Amino acid sequence: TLVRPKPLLLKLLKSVGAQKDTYTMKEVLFYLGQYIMTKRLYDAAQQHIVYCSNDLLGDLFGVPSFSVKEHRKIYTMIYRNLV
Amino acid sequence: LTFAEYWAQLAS
Ligand SMILES: *CCn1nnc2c1-c1ccccc1-c1nnn(CC*)c1-c1ccccc1-2
Repeated sequence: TLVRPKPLLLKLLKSVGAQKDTYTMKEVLFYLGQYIMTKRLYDAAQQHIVYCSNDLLGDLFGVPSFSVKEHRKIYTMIYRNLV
Repeated sequence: LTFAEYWAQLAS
């Protein structure tokens, strides 16, 4: 069922409308998606690639980019930011 | 695909 973001991830999620301290992973992905879209962090030509250098997201995930297709690795990056 | 189409696969 539920996960507890650490403070900085929680700040990211709350920046795109999230209201809670705990979430399902699907809600986490949902708000993270809103974030990526609002900040236009994905490559306009190869839209699976997210560029997160010099963004809060990149600080959290510890990478300068990643591929949306790498589902398991994205979970790894999020789980670094769960209590 | 579009970003959102890739993201939806992830979300599902
Ligand atoms: C895993 C669910 N998810 N994650 N991010 C988005 C969604 C989503 C949730 C509920 C319905 C539809 C979506 C969805 N499907 N496609 N997209 C992107 C093209 C989304 C979506 C759109 C905008 C923000 C977040 C999601």
